[PDB]
Amino acid sequence: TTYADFIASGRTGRRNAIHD
Amino acid sequence: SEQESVKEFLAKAKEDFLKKWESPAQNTAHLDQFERIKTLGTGSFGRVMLVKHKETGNHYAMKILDKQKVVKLKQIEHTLNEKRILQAVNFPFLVKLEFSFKDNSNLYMVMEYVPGGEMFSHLRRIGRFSEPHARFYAAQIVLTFEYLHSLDLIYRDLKPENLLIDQQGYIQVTDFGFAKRVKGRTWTLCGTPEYLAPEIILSKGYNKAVDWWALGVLIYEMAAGYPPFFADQPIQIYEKIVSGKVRFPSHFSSDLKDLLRNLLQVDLTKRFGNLKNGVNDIKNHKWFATTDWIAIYQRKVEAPFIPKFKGPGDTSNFDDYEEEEIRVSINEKCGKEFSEF
Ligand SMILES: O=C(c1ccc(C(F)(F)F)cc1)[C@H]1CNC[C@@H]1c1ccc2c(=O)[nH]cnc2c1
Repeated sequence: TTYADFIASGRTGRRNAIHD
Repeated sequence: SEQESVKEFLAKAKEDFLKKWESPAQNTAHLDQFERIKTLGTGSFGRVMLVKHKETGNHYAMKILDKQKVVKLKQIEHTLNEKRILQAVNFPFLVKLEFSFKDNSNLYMVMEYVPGGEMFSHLRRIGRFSEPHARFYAAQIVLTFEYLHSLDLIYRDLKPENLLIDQQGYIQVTDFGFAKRVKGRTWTLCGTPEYLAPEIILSKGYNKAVDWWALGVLIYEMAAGYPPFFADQPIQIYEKIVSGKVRFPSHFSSDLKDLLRNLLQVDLTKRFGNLKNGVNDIKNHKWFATTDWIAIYQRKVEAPFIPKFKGPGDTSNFDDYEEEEIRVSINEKCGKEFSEF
């Protein structure tokens, strides 16, 4: 399931801002 | 004529904003006036701590930015934008900046403390919000972006990690580190990968339409429990974002999907929030038919949930972070770069 794929990914914790 | 009441409101709000924008508050407290209690979150060049103001006993959330780290990351002008805009704005769903000041080492922004914790925390734990629940929060973002955009501001970092829930269950928008006052277009690459609009990724000029794309991502993530474009690494995320394909959980109502198709619209000439009718194409969309905009603004609508409040100064709605002692160098760092702060 997409939910299961999300939960197993490395981006369910807090996501950092990016920039140049 | 609801439209004319809105214009009047926004006109006076701009008046108030400009006075403060042209004459920013500066140096309005000192570190020793606050007892530092506990870190509530972190970022690449600083942290936000719960503090208690000694003279009043009020708690606040103090963001402490290391000047040297800001410089090394090339965020000097962004940090100046942050403080100058936050001290000038006033809206029920915007966290207030109460004091700001700096010392040899750090910049300090002392803001309201929102004890309900981040939406991020609540959303990940519960999995996803029902549509009425997501719509309640979404409406507050719509009104907040209508406010900010009318002041020529682009917010540029909408996400659940930067929305707090207050004691009444309402949203407080935090993190103005990428906010910018700009008429016309701008080019910086900034935001958070899941939430970047295609035009930011493809290095085009862009404008406030990127915040409306980000609202599309936020509503999807609130209602699905995961974002519309995710992968293990940012480049994979960008490829999805620019592909022009999006798919919706089978439980999304057809009104929700129609609204999200129009927000997650790669074509700017077609993106809701960006057409002749402006924010009105969003306020009047079927998915928002149950929404009473004025009642929301007045905080008269009953919230979906009220965070547990154990008392003043309690932090149980926030994760624990490693603490580090604040050190103030005996030499001024980066004085010229941050002179107007
Ligand atoms: O802790 C945060 C934080 C910490 C450091 C930075 C920095 F990168 F240094 F600029 C930027 C943000 C933010 C990130 N999202 C929420 C977190 C936060 C957590 C609590 C409050 C609060 O209670 N009041 C105002 N802002 C708050 C902000």
